[PDB]
Amino acid sequence: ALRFPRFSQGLAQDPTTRRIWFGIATAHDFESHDDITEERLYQNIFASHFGQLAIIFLWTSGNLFHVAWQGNFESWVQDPLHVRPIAHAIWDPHFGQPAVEAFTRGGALGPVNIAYSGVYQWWYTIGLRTNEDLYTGALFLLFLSVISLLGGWLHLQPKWKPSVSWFKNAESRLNHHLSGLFGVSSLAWTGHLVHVAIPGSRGEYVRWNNFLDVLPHPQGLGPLFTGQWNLYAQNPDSSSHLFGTSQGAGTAILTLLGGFHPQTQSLWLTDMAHHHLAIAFVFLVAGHMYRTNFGIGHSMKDLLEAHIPPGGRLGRGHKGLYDTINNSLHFQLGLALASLGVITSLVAQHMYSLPAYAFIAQDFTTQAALYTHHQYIAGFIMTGAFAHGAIFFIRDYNPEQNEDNVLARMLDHKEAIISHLSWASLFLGFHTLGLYVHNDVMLAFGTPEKQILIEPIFAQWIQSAHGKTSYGFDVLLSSTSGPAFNAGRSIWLPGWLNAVNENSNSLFLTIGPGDFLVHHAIALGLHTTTLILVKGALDARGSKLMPDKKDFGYSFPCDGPGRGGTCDISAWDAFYLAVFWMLNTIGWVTFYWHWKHITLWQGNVSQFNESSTYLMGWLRDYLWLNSSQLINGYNPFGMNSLSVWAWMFLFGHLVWATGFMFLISWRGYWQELIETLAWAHERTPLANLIRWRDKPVALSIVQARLVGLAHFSVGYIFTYAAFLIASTSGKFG
Amino acid sequence: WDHVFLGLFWMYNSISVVIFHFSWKMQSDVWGSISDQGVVTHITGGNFAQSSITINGWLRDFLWAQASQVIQSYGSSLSAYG
Amino acid sequence: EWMPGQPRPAHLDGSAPGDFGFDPLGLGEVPENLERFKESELIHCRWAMLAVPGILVPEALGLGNWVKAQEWAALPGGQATYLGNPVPWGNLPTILAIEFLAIAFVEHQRSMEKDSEKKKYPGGAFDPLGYSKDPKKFEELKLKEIKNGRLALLAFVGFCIQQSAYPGTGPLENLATHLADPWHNNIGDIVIP
Amino acid sequence: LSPSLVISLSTGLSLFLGRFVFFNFQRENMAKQVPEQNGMSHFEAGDTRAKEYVSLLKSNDPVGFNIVDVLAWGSIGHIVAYYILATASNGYDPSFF
Amino acid sequence: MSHSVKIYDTCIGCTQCVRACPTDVLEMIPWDGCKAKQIASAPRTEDCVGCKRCESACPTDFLSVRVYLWHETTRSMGLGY
Amino acid sequence: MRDFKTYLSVAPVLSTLWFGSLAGLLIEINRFFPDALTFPFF
Amino acid sequence: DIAGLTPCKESKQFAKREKQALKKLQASLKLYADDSAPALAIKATMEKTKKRFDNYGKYGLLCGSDGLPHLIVSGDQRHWGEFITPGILFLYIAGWIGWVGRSYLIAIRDEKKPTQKEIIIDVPLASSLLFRGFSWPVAAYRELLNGELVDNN
Ligand code: CLA
Ligand code: CLA
Ligand code: CLA
Ligand SMILES: CC1=C[C@H](O)CC(C)(C)[C@H]1/C=C/C(C)=C/C=C/C(C)=C/C=C/C=C(C)/C=C/C=C(C)/C=C/C1=C(C)C[C@H](O)CC1(C)C
Ligand SMILES: CC1=C(/C=C/C(C)=C/C=C/C(C)=C/C=C/C=C(C)/C=C/C=C(C)/C=C/C2=C(C)CCCC2(C)C)C(C)(C)CCC1
Ligand SMILES: CC1=C(/C=C/C(C)=C/C=C/C(C)=C/C=C/C=C(C)/C=C/C=C(C)/C=C/C2=C(C)CCCC2(C)C)C(C)(C)CCC1
Ligand code: SF4
Ligand code: SF4
Repeated sequence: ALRFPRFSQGLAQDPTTRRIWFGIATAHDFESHDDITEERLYQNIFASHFGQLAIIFLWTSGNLFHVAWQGNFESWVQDPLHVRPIAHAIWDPHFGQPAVEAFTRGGALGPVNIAYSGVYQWWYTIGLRTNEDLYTGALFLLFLSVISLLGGWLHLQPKWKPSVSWFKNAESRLNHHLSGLFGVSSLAWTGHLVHVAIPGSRGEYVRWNNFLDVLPHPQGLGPLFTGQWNLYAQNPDSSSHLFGTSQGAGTAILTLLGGFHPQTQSLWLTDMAHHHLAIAFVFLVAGHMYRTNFGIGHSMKDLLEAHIPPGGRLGRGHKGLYDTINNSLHFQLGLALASLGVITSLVAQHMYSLPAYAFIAQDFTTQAALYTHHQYIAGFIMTGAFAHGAIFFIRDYNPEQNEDNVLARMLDHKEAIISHLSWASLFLGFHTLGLYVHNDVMLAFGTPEKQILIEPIFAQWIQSAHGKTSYGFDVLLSSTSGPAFNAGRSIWLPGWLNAVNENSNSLFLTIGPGDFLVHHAIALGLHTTTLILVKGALDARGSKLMPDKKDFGYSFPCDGPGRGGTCDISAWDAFYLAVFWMLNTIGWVTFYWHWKHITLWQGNVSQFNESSTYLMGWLRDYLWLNSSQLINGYNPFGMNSLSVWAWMFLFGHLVWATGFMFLISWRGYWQELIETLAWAHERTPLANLIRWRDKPVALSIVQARLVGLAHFSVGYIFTYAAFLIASTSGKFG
Repeated sequence: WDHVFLGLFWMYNSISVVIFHFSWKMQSDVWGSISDQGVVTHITGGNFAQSSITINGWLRDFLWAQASQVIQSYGSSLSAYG
Repeated sequence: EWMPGQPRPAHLDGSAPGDFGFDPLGLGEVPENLERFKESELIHCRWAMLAVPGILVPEALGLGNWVKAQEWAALPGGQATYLGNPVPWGNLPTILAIEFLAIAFVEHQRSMEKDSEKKKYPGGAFDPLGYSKDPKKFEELKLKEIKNGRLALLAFVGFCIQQSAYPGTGPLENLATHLADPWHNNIGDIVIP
Repeated sequence: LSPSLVISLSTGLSLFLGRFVFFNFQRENMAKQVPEQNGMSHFEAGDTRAKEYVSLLKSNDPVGFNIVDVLAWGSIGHIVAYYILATASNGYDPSFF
Repeated sequence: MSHSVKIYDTCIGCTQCVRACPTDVLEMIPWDGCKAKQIASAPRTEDCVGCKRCESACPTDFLSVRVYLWHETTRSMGLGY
Repeated sequence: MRDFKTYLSVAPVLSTLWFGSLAGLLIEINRFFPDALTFPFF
Repeated sequence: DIAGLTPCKESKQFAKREKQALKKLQASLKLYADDSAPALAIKATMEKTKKRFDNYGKYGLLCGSDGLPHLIVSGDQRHWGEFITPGILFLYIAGWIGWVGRSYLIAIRDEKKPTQKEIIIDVPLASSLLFRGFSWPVAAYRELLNGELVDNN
């Protein structure tokens, strides 16, 4: 094209300002560009992936460098408690003198920010001890970023441009990624733990200098090649072991003993080494499954063809599904995002209950920030998975090649799926809201004993099945005579039971009726968001109101006011509506997590157990009570270090409320206002000299929906982050 | 009609700000109690002059501070208000 | 017919040995599927026929039962016993290795044959007494084999269920318990505790 | 145990099973399973690096046992042998019952 | 560089699509596939704004006139300035 | 009278009568059997 | 003692909650003469509270550590009256309502203007069909068996 954007001829000749907008949100959607082919699209995807890797490495290098240059890692290593981590220094010319006073924390000589990302504990656990290690790591990550950028440039040149069939070689890619990207990387991390991190935890400094001279075991690799692997699990670290020193240390490398370290309240490093070694073995085995140039292996196409149930209860089964899943990039993107979101929720739910880094369980603000961050990330990623599934249905789905498949039969019975999801969401919402309102009314009338409190008997039984003994159930892993208890009695059961039955950590917290109600509200949110996203995906190709939606693309505003009105009829609008429900669900999850943990850390779990059963308790004892120090960050009497969190709190409230006008007020009013504004500028003396090149127009309907959603999400995230960090930092527990 | 629908929100906003101003100003500078000696003690102690100039002051000293009488009304005769 | 007064399924016509028209779920609609089911059923019944004396006789001779004979592999360094005598090479790795080596290559030649009748009834070296020479007696023996094998499968279900109900004891002990006073100790006590 | 004896025995048994017992079934399954994209094989679709090495898979064995099968069945044997050795060394694990 | 207005053969012959057009995009041409012996046509889609009044008056089961929004000009964005 | 009975058969009037009768029944039940959390008759 | 819950009739915290409620009610009662209507209302409220606490204790409810009764919905036969019996009663009543509505919709389905029978309910037919939901489980089971419950479109 002759004008920005150059990838779209239709947008380039636009005389209005929306072109400037629309060249931004369509820049990375290569499939909608002008004069594109398949191989060019694949090569652009490859180059953008290399770029993204480069920015990830550069961001990590910047984190390491700023911690090394402005942080207090060396003084934090000596005293992991009673020392606050420092992320980076603060240089603000707008700062007043009391701002410089209140923000001078740690051993720093100026204003600093207190790191709540947990990178200090992670780097301390894995062997980094001094600032020169952080400088070397930052240099290595910068070199990796440069290498990835060079590779992205190289693989776009005509000599090194890959063919489209190379990208479609799914068997070799999956084999290499399972064996090399998963197995070999986990084996290398096992080697790092065994050679460096585990000796570092015992007071031995192992670097590239003494790399080849320090034996990880007294017996070397002999117990690895001649059998008798148990010689690597002879004497583990004692219960009186102190992290980072040789007092109470052992010489074991790979052990299977459950529970946490007594001092750090985190998992044993030898446990992690054995875990990553076993995972490396499993992935290296699994990476020899599919066929390659060597004749042996599986063909996933025939794997999908063969799995047809006789009787036709699944139609033609998975016939032809390999071609659709291999040819469609949006199918792969949706599956990748769904799996990534599921394991991100797994990461969030497993780091708080089974902490992985030394002295991170005591850092409550770090744990809260990490959990909230990864849960919001997982929610956004799952929403994107469903959105890209809808995109695949609109763009890449081929009905002729998918007849009587397990994929077409979803569209065959989409009404049943949508209606049953609607029933589940309606039932959950009706009964959960009714129970909550019942409890609020009963306690308002001075009768808290008339509440409906349902004990989560199922989840309590599951906790007893995992070894908890606070409910009286004599079941597996809690009864001393069970075969499950007897089989694993000698290996890991004592430590695991000691960690579970300890009522100070987050491992299998005691739950009550409030947990039941909030978990059912969580189920309501999940079911409703799934309902919206599944309805959008399955009605993306068309419905009775708009049978030809597939001809109108993924994102279009409406179909006019005819047929009763057709606002928000596209699948993009279904995604936009479901983002609100995802935000509400993650808000409920993080509210529950933060309140339960902030009552446990104070040793006042009775407040949560008695106040979480009604919504006024949530409003008063959680939102109103814990925001005193947050809103008192600055007052007429002065300010303190929580003033930044108060300012970000109000900033989030403001930008959350600003999206309400991109969401409520619509386009015609603003266009008719802009017409009068243009008339005023064209008729104002000394101002007709200055004229616009692009004609001012109102924001597009889809554009305004996106802008309002962005303001809404920014307000949600910033407000809750400010409240969470201020509440957990004004009192640490 | 949509212009009326939009202006309803702005009338709501304007009247809400007006009534918040009235409530805080009369609670801080007019309403209160008279002692037998002759001194006057107001409900909010005359904090409108120094706190209402900031949005944080409205959030803390007006919304958060005075909502304690409506969130703690459970179990009493004012629980219908909660 | 298995269930009098009930119509026969269309897949079964009564020509097969033991074809009593019992297929409520309609598993054998496809003819080659039905042939595979016939072969698999015959193998299951023959294994249970070898099982039932192999469970009853060691219990009757006072060597334990069919659950005691597997206790030694649970113990560390356990020693297997035959007729009260310990086999010198009877350790779990050696026993499992010889079982995998010899149970394979005897289940492999069985899959080499493609004739369905030979897959079910191979003959040859497996019929040394010439009982399959006369066709009428051949079908009669087919029906007898089918009926005794279904009885053996039911007996093995009884074995497993009685072991689950009464852990760590023998089926003949359960029979003696029933014969002690049949009106008081039976399935009723476990069906209503 | 003796690592050499166990490793040699397990590798020999696995190679024997691959050569004699489970050879025809495996050959038939690789005959039926060939990776194809868009109805054609990976190499003929335009991928120059997906060509099957017919020189490496050509063998003078009467049944066609080639080096790749040797590597796979030896991997099975070594894995089984090391499992046996590591389990026999440990005098624990589901033993209390 | 205009909205794409398409006429399909399911058109009855009612001129309501033409009468509902505020920019004179559609017209009625002779035909033989219906009783009315006429069908709609869109020769002036360069002046189409996209208001979709034409397909808000089409009485068929689904619309015989379809307006697909496309590249937008000064006369397609309804700009008097 | 037929028109008035038709008006009494319309949706809001009939709904009001039905829901008023139901609310009265529930209120009288709650007066005579107050503070019911379980079903203790069996 | 399911899930570590003491029975409400043997719970100290339950009696403590009753004591706080009675103390607050007596503090409210002290403002009025005993022969007045507000005093009689307060005394009736106190008697109702005492009866409620006694009934909750005698019903077999399990009280938690906070002194409030906790319902058990796992299906335990000691607590079938908390969820299962009221659940069966609710399912019966809801099936009654749904069956009556479905019968009314089916009856007015084949008319000239069926919608006129929805905005204006035909009361005699509705009252005729009201008691047909008394035997709703039998009718629904038979209709499912005869393939009349579902429509194959
Ligand atoms: C064995 C060699 C090998 C290796 C190492 C890789 C590696 C890679 N390839 Mg693959 N690839 C291979 C063979 C290989 N490939 C072959 C033979 C082909 C052709 C058939 C391809 C075709 C191919 C394509 C077409 C593309 C890739 C892509 C990628 C990159 C993925 C992005 C990423 O970094 O993942 C990072 C992920 C991990 C290291 C592991 C997974 C993470 C799990 C899910 C999380 C759990 C881990 C753990 C908890 C982490 C803790 C975090 C810490 C902070 C505590 C990665 C560099 C992309 C690319 O190159 O981008 C530049 C891409 O577009 N590959
Ligand atoms: C916080 C307020 C709120 C509430 C309560 C709801 C409620 C609901 N949403 Mg909505 N929604 C909201 C905000 C809200 N939404 C926002 C901000 C958005 C973003 C635009 C959406 C977008 C949205 C989508 C995209 C979808 C829903 C759907 C639903 C339903 C979910 C299932 C369920 O929970 O039903 C339980 C029902 C209730 C909680 C509401 C009724 C409240 C009580 C029970 C009323 C009983 C009446 C009472 C006697 C009063 C009498 C009235 C009068 C006489 C005075 C439900 C009707 C989903 C759906 O339709 O599911 C079927 C769905 O598809 N919502
Ligand atoms: C006549 C009775 C009636 C019956 C039998 C059904 C039946 C059904 N409904 Mg429908 N529905 C009705 C009325 C009815 N509905 C009404 C009035 C509305 C408007 C609020 C809806 C809206 C609706 C929704 C939004 C959903 C269903 C769903 C369902 C299914 C699951 C059950 C459930 O979710 O209930 C939930 C019921 C309602 C939300 C409450 C309204 C029902 C009232 C209490 C009764 C109506 C009775 C009528 C006015 C009485 C007249 C009597 C006559 C003598 C004149 C089920 C097939 C779900 C689904 O499709 O999944 C399969 C679901 O998602 N229904
Ligand atoms: C083929 C051939 C060929 C060539 O040519 C020739 C010859 C060699 C001759 C041939 C062979 C043959 C043979 C080997 C046979 C065998 C058989 C058997 C063993 C059977 C079983 C069979 C078996 C059977 C029936 C079984 C049955 C069972 C039962 C009743 C049981 C019972 C019981 C009792 C009492 C008690 C307990 O508590 C319970 C129970 C346990 C329940
Ligand atoms: C739209 C669409 C799409 C997408 C979709 C999605 C997004 C989905 C998601 C999904 C998901 C998101 C899913 C999930 C799932 C899950 C699961 C499936 C789970 C499982 C689990 C398990 C199985 C477990 C088990 C166990 C337990 C219980 C415990 C113990 C242990 C064990 C392991 C045993 C696509 C593209 C495809 C296509 C087109 C359409
Ligand atoms: C010539 C011939 C012959 C001979 C042959 C032979 C003698 C062979 C051998 C062969 C072999 C002798 C093979 C081997 C293989 C192996 C492999 C291929 C590998 C495996 C392994 C793996 C893969 C891994 C391992 C590991 C490690 C690294 C450590 C840790 C653990 C594990 C185990 C994982 C005869 C005379 C017969 C005849 C004529 C011809
Ligand atoms: S396009 Fe619409 S209005 Fe015009 S003739 Fe066809 S149906 Fe009638
Ligand atoms: S969208 Fe409007 S301007 Fe365009 S053809 Fe239809 S009626 Fe005419």
